[PDB]
Amino acid sequence: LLQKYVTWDDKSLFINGERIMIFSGEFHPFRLPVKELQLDIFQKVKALGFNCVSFYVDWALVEGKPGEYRADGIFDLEPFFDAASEAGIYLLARPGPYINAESSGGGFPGWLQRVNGTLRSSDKAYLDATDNYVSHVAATIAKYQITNGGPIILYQPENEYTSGCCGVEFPDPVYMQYVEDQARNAGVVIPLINNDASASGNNAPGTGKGAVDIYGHDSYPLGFDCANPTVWPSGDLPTNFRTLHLEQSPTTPYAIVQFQGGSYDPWGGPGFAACSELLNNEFERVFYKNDFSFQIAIMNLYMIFGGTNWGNLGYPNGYTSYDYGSAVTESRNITREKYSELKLLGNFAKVSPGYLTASPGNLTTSGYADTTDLTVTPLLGNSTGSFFVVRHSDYSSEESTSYKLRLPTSAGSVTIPQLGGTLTLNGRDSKIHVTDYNVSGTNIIYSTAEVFTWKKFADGKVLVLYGGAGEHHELAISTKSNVTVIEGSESGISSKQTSSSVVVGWDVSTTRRIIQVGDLKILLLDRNSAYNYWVPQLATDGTSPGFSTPEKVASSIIVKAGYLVRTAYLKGSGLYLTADFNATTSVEVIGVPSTAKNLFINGDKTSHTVDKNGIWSATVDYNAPDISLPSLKDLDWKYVDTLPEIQSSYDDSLWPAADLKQTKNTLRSLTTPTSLYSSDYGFHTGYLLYRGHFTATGNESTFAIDTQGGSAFGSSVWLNGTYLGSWTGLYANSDYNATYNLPQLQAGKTYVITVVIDNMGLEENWTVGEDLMKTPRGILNFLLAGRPSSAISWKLTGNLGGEDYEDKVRGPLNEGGLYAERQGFHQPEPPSQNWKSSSPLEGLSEAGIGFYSASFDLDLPKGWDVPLFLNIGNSTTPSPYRVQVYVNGYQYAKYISNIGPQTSFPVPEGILNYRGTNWLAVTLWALDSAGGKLESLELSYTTPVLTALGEVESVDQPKYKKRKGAYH
Ligand SMILES: *[C@@H]1O[C@H](CO)[C@@H](O[C@@H]2O[C@H](CO)[C@@H](O[C@@H]3O[C@H](CO[C@H]4O[C@H](CO[C@H]5O[C@H](CO)[C@@H](O)[C@H](O)[C@@H]5O[C@H]5O[C@H](CO)[C@@H](O)[C@H](O)[C@@H]5O)[C@@H](O)[C@H](O[C@H]5O[C@H](CO)[C@@H](O)[C@H](O)[C@@H]5O)[C@@H]4O)[C@@H](O)[C@H](O[C@H]4O[C@H](CO)[C@@H](O)[C@H](O)[C@@H]4O[C@H]4O[C@H](CO)[C@@H](O)[C@H](O)[C@@H]4O[C@H]4O[C@H](CO)[C@@H](O)[C@H](O)[C@@H]4O)[C@@H]3O)[C@H](O)[C@H]2NC(C)=O)[C@H](O)[C@H]1NC(C)=O
Ligand SMILES: *[C@@H]1O[C@H](CO)[C@@H](O[C@@H]2O[C@H](CO)[C@@H](O[C@@H]3O[C@H](CO[C@H]4O[C@H](CO)[C@@H](O)[C@H](O[C@H]5O[C@H](CO)[C@@H](O)[C@H](O)[C@@H]5O)[C@@H]4O)[C@@H](O)[C@H](O[C@H]4O[C@H](CO)[C@@H](O)[C@H](O)[C@@H]4O[C@H]4O[C@H](CO)[C@@H](O)[C@H](O)[C@@H]4O[C@H]4O[C@H](CO)[C@@H](O)[C@H](O)[C@@H]4O)[C@@H]3O)[C@H](O)[C@H]2NC(C)=O)[C@H](O)[C@H]1NC(C)=O
Ligand SMILES: *[C@@H]1O[C@H](CO)[C@@H](O[C@@H]2O[C@H](CO)[C@@H](O[C@@H]3O[C@H](CO)[C@@H](O)[C@H](O[C@H]4O[C@H](CO)[C@@H](O)[C@H](O)[C@@H]4O[C@H]4O[C@H](CO)[C@@H](O)[C@H](O)[C@@H]4O[C@H]4O[C@H](CO)[C@@H](O)[C@H](O)[C@@H]4O)[C@@H]3O)[C@H](O)[C@H]2NC(C)=O)[C@H](O)[C@H]1NC(C)=O
Ligand SMILES: OC[C@H]1O[C@@H](O[C@@H]2[C@H](O)[C@@H](O)[C@H](O[C@H]3[C@H](O)[C@@H](O)[C@@H](O)O[C@@H]3CO)O[C@@H]2CO)[C@H](O)[C@@H](O)[C@H]1O
Ligand SMILES: *[C@@H]1O[C@H](CO)[C@@H](O)[C@H](O)[C@H]1NC(C)=O
Ligand SMILES: *[C@@H]1O[C@H](CO)[C@@H](O)[C@H](O)[C@H]1NC(C)=O
Ligand SMILES: *[C@@H]1O[C@H](CO)[C@@H](O)[C@H](O)[C@H]1NC(C)=O
Ligand SMILES: *[C@@H]1O[C@H](CO)[C@@H](O)[C@H](O)[C@H]1NC(C)=O
Ligand SMILES: *[C@@H]1O[C@H](CO)[C@@H](O)[C@H](O)[C@H]1NC(C)=O
Ligand SMILES: *[C@@H]1O[C@H](CO)[C@@H](O)[C@H](O)[C@H]1NC(C)=O
Repeated sequence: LLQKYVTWDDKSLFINGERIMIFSGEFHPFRLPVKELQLDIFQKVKALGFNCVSFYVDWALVEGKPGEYRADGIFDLEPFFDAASEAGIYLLARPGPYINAESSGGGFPGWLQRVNGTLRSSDKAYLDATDNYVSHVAATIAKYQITNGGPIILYQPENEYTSGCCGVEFPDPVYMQYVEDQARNAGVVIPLINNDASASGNNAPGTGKGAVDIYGHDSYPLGFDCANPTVWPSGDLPTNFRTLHLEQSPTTPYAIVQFQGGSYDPWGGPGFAACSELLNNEFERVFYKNDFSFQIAIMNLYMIFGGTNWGNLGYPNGYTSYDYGSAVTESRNITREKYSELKLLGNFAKVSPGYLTASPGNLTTSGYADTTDLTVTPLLGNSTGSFFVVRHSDYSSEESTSYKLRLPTSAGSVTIPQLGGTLTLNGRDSKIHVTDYNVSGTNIIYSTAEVFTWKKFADGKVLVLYGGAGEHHELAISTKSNVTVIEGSESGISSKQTSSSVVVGWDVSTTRRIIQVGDLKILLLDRNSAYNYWVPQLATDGTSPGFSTPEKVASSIIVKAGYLVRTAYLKGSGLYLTADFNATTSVEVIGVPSTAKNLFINGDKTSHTVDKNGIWSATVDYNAPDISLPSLKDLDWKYVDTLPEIQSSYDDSLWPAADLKQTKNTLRSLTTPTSLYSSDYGFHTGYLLYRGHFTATGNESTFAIDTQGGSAFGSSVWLNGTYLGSWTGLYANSDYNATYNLPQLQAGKTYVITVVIDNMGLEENWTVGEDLMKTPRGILNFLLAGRPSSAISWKLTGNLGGEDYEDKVRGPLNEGGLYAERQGFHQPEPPSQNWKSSSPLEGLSEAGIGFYSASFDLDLPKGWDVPLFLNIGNSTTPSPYRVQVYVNGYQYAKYISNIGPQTSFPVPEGILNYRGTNWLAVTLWALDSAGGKLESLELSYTTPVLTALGEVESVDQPKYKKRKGAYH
């Protein structure tokens, strides 16, 4: 419509007039705020065979103060976009304004709790509130569209606009049309795509006002039961997605904008390791090939890399880690087998244009395979090839199943295997068998083994096939030439030549075989060996791979290596590879250009040999250096009391008064004389402190109080210095009604009730009209028994300044309301020389909150990517306590001893300074009259990786500076 660079038809997108299958991964820049590591992820995604990344922008992080848009430094989208371009990865931009995303407010800033109108509706107050954010974020996106030479090809307005309640005329076409117009008015001309939470047809082309350009929906078919990772429940495998697609949006390519790539894990859950097991390689091969059986043309995996909910950006139900059990782990490693398996499918899609021009049929339990225990879904082409997706009919089956195929080809129907034996499907696996597969003019009549990749080089053609262990396979090629085995044993390889073809049968082996048929070389691999192959694009003009255009795909090389191959480029007589290694690694290059004489790996000339088939070989030795990490318990820990409020000398006269007679919160009307909702006073994040002043009569007995912080929150209450008690918290409770006995009080004396409340984050707003994001935080109800409720005059604080937030570098969410946070002591070089010496391992002897500070040095070597972890012990059932850890001012750990499950906290290079000084600030809150302490506190690492990554620059780490506006 509005530009010629990205168009579509009923089958696929076109980019500059060429069909492409968009295979994408979800990656959120605000969860990895280090620009060099963003590039690392993009390159790891490109190495899967993927061509796109989908991202959210978090409004809450970039407009913490209403009217002040700030997407600078660590929140700057421009280096993220340049890193996508450099990696050769297109982008799907999803700026919301509502994003959900397991984030605080679902993206909405806390100040939306004061908006007089329904969130995500036509109400003018809501739409006005979004205008400054969208005109800024969409203008930045506009500048980096493909129409302006950037990477961004598609735009998503809103997020899962799918269910309404409570008087909203859902779906509101005026609402969606306004949201789409905002983006258009900011210069966005690329196609708009939506993400219906289920396949319900909302906003599809043809629905009139508020229709998007391309209809997308989401799917998490296997669910989120991470505690039972081997259980695949009955009927969870979708079978009707093409049927629903033809009914709801037949004119647009079939698109799943969020397909399950992992799972969330709540406070108290089984842990993200368990989620990786549920959504593992078996899940991918069965569920993702099933999506291929519907001829999906835009597929985005949520998440490909999850990262971290640092600095309180997460929603209340989640904890610090957002690992998500995804293909790329929270610590950026690609060890999980699901990565290597996904790489096989991504590379298959990258070289198979006939996939998008075929004609999909219904699944069948007969006609293609000779057992009803198997299901085959055909994608049939006239001359462009056909595809046959095979799985067990009972998709959860772990049975080993023998079968024969009867397939249609351009040379007629064929019963496979022709030369004898049977095919095998071992349990939770699925195959894409191919017929009339075009390898640059050479016709593969059929292959039962799956295609990984193929290329045409100057000196011939190469095709790479694989199968699982124990399987027999067969292929046929249209040709007059015979077959010869050119590498590996001739055993288990049977052949037959006809007048117009050669048939070849083979058993899968751990040892590679290479056969040759005319100018085609065919590598015959087992799955586990195929995991070690890579297909980098080969740059001749520079060093960057470029986007996956048909030309740059065709000129790729095949590299057998280990952990990672990032790039390849040719320059003069040098073949340059960039790669990473986690072990001593044999490197083989196939398709070396004729002009190349020398092999360089990561800048360094590397000796190579050339075997009889023209394959260059080399070795990269892995010899890890001594990684020396300091013992955190032995540091020079300085302590300060971070709850001075409970001492009688404390003067709170500069605190904001909690004296508002009316709330601006439309969701929940006041049940106290004044509002004690934190967001009414601009406080949306971290720990909240309330102080209630009263004069005693002498007859007081009890104080009852309803506190609300969200799932797994806690609160503690003191009367002057006297500890009344705590709600220690449960995932099940987002609020709690406590009743405390007071000590005997003195007539006419003044007292202060101090209340500490853990704000776990603001709720999401999934159902339009329910306004759940407005769920307040703080005190809902109180009663000083026998006294009118107006007896207590309340003051409060959250982060210092509230919406006039102090740390513009680290963003509006990072810090909360504790004394030591308000003073800025969590930053590098706090004024701690004369503070008491005490360690968090010594801890507290009564209920309270202590603040601990120490520095340490790292001297880790260059050229090594070393994932570092911060560990808090939990070997025995603990007393109830809560811990935050700030690393160079960035909150990178939130720990609740009694709820869990996280004890291991990754912290990226860039936040940590690998050749320099680092600062740890630790708050320790004992919700127990006997106090508490850490069992252990350790810094650890996992496998160092010899890496091609450039220098990781430290992010801005503003040091401590005295604050004018503090209560002091
Ligand atoms: C450097 O980077 C590298 C990446 O570039 C990285 O390599 C990767 O490492 C990861 C692990 O970190 C690998 O992923 C695991 O792979 C395991 C091995 O299975 C795979 O490989 C075999 C063939 O290879 C083997 O055999 C040779 C010897 O012949 C050895 O050289 C190999 O080391 C390997 O041997 C191991 O496994 C044997 C048993 O299989 C053992 O006898 C032996 O002692 C070794 O432990 C294939 O046959 C496998 O295919 C079969 O199984 C898969 C998966 O189940 C099926 O899908 C397939 O159809 C075949 O049947 C397979 O490819 C896996 O065992 C391991 O599996 C599990 O963990 C994941 C979670 O991570 C789960 O999804 C999965 O369900 C499995 O869960 C079990 O294990 C975990 C504990 O780890 C439990 O939580 C869970 O409860 C469950 O345990 C229970 O069930 C099991 C039943 O059999 C059994 O363990 C117990 O009975 C138990 O009760 C996982 O997938 C990855 O493949 C590597 N990738 C590459 C490219 O190499 C390397 O680590 C990095 N290095 C460093 C130093 O950092
Ligand atoms: C790629 O990225 C991944 C994400 O970043 C990353 O995975 C994370 O890795 C860290 C570090 O390894 C994990 O933290 C550790 O978890 C250990 C417990 O989990 C284990 O328990 C089960 C074993 O049956 C399994 O569930 C689990 O395996 C599963 O998960 C694997 C992924 O990790 C997966 O591959 C498997 O297939 C499977 O699904 C796993 O085995 C935990 O033990 C460990 O804590 C110890 O180590 C810390 C660091 O040194 C110490 O500070 C800490 O105190 C613990 O050490 C002490 O306790 C141990 C108890 O046995 C002893 O072994 C130690 O020697 C030590 O002993 C002292 O203390 C004892 C009391 O505790 C006492 O008894 C002793 O006398 C002594 O005083 C740590 O928490 C994290 O969970 C992973 N995160 C996720 C999301 O998976 C992965 O590693 C990356 N890979 C690479 C190569 O980079
Ligand atoms: C340090 O080590 C200590 C000692 O081991 C660790 O302490 C243990 O920590 C466990 C995790 O917090 C804790 O188990 C939990 O205990 C409560 C008991 O009431 C229970 O609610 C928990 O189970 C639910 O919640 C978790 C998530 O927090 C879910 O993963 C789980 O499936 C359960 O979910 C159900 O309840 C939720 C409400 O909270 C619902 O949202 C959810 O949908 C689901 O609801 C269905 O089932 C309910 C009935 O079960 C029903 O009411 C509802 O209608 C639905 O049908 C979990 O068992 C241990 O008790 C605790 N042990 C000790 C000795 O203290 C500590 O965590 C470790 N610390 C660290 C840092 O790792
Ligand atoms: O990363 C998590 C992922 O969750 C996805 O939603 C999940 C299911 O797809 C969705 O059908 C289900 O819908 C729930 C809703 O989440 C709850 O608010 C509940 O009260 O009402 C609905 C019941 O049908 O929610 C699942 C998550 O638990 C999101 O679509 C996706 O964007 C992610 O957030
Ligand atoms: C193929 O599509 C539908 C799936 O809804 C199936 O029920 C039917 O047998 C086939 N369609 C027709 C028109 O026969
Ligand atoms: C096979 O691919 C070549 C490009 O290498 C193309 O010109 C030819 O038309 C293709 N043939 C078919 C039948 O798709
Ligand atoms: C093809 O190769 C086979 C097995 O190596 C051989 O026996 C046969 O004679 C060859 N075909 C022709 C036509 O020569
Ligand atoms: C309680 O604290 C206040 C000031 O915070 C102080 O003035 C008052 O005297 C204290 N009450 C008692 C009984 O000591
Ligand atoms: C919102 O203000 C409108 C007037 O603009 C008024 O009708 C309504 O009572 C107000 N409600 C709340 C909860 O603020
Ligand atoms: C606390 O009491 C209030 C007011 O009666 C009630 O509505 C709320 O549900 C209670 N909270 C819990 C967690 O039961």
